[PDB]
Amino acid sequence: GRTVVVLGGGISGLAASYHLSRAPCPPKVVLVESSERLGGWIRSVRGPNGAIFELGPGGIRPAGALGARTLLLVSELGLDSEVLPVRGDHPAAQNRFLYVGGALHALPTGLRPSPPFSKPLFWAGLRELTKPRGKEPDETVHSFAQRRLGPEVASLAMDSLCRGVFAGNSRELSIRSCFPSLFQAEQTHRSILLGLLLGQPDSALIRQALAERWSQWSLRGGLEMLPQALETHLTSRGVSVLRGQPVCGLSLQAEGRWKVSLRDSSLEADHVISAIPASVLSELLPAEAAPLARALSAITAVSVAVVNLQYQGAHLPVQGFGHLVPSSEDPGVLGIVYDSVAFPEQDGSPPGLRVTVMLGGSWLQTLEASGCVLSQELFQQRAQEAAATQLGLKEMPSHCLVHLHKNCIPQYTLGHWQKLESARQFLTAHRLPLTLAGASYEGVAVNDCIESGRQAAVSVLGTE
Ligand SMILES: Cc1cc2nc3c(=O)[nH]c(=O)nc-3n(C[C@H](O)[C@H](O)[C@H](O)COP(=O)(O)OP(=O)(O)OC[C@H]3O[C@@H](n4cnc5c(N)ncnc54)[C@H](O)[C@@H]3O)c2cc1C
Ligand SMILES: O=C(O)c1cc(Oc2ccc(C(F)(F)F)cc2Cl)ccc1[N+](=O)[O-]
Repeated sequence: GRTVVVLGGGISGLAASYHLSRAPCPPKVVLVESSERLGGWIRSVRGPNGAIFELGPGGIRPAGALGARTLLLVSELGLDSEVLPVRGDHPAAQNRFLYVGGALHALPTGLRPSPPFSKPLFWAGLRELTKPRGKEPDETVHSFAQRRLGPEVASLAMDSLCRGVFAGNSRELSIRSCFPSLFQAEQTHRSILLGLLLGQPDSALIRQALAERWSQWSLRGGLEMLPQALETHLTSRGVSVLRGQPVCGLSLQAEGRWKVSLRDSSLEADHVISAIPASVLSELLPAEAAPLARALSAITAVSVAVVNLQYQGAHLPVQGFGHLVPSSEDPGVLGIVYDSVAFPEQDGSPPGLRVTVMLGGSWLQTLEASGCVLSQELFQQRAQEAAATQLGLKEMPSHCLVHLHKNCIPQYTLGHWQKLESARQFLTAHRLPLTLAGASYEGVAVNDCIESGRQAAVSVLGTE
């Protein structure tokens, strides 16, 4: 007798529906997805020769309690046979690079001046402990990193790191919202290094991932198998999924029920879990909820072009996960991922070398805001020049895939904590049967989006 609608069929929406429907005494769950497919940015292409090309995340890092919570989900979905781990005894696990000064340079692990840093990194760690503590509520990743680590580390490492995780600009991103652990470390223990030196579910898959030290894992038919398995389960349990059915409007009525408004249809939800972009939810809210909508509309997302390239009979200069490209090296190219190093099983046959070029940054930000045309060709040449320049691959790619993802990665810029705090004070102040979830709020990683989903699910079952 209690209906919960879930908006968005991304991984957050999917996870929420999954936990809701698995409760001992489950409400009626309806999943509402605006596109033809579930899975949101998690999407995979099974090319001609049998190779997988990832269009979003290519694999997932299992480390952390969240890492472990996702491997459990995977066990529960009986996907174990299908898992492709990358084990601690491989280069794809023990090697991330930087393209700096026309060369790839290896980032250290824990073991002498390493290019492109002039001095040993031991020295920055030093002044790190002795350094004061920022007294502001928030701070940009650049400001933070620069202050505690020095100009070199900030301009190269943190700059790249923000690009690799958020496809974003570290002079924009909040250190509080982007690296909450680094931020609490510093705040709590007056020092990043200390807070780290001053510090989990279980199952067979996890024990194995702990033992073999998996640095990441993916699925054999591609990551999309995850949302695929999830959807199969929802549908089994009799959860109701509506594709190609965008939500147009939300509004409350009597008895405090929600009227979800479809194109030419409607649903009454007792509760609503929003797992769609915050900027979208914003446009769906009744003027009753202006101050919340203002908060939501303040959360924006960058775009990303993904270009997959496959080269027949080519080889890389190095073996690693991939490399990052600092903004000072290239505004448009964020990094390249060597998918074959990690997942040779997905190379097809005849097997071919696969890399994935991530395009974005200010290059693409300004093109979006221009009269210019965002052609496939434009992204193709960029990607190819990058592989040719940065990887010495001057062969024509035997295969090529180009995808522009508009507004796909939420940017947690300065003041983000406040936006969240405001949305959350409005919601509770007025006791709205609405829960928030997904990448717009408390993390963009798939691991985060899932926990995001589970927490919204749990909190919704708490209410009844
Ligand atoms: C190329 C790239 C690489 C990435 N790599 C990694 C990585 O490897 N590791 C990692 O952890 N994370 C990675 N991510 C980030 C991560 O994939 C995303 O943050 C996460 O998948 C987003 O999930 P979500 O459910 O929060 O949002 P989304 O996946 O965007 O889902 C939201 C859904 O809501 C739907 N929707 C919108 N409006 C409506 C409406 N009105 N009615 C009904 N439905 C609606 C949309 O169609 C969409 O499907 C990557 C992202 C990108 C794109
Ligand atoms: O660490 C990374 O996240 C890393 C990401 C790379 O590719 C991306 C994947 C995803 C995104 C995303 F999701 F932010 F768009 C950006 C980039 Cl550059 C390439 C290399 C690395 N790395 O550590 O060597």
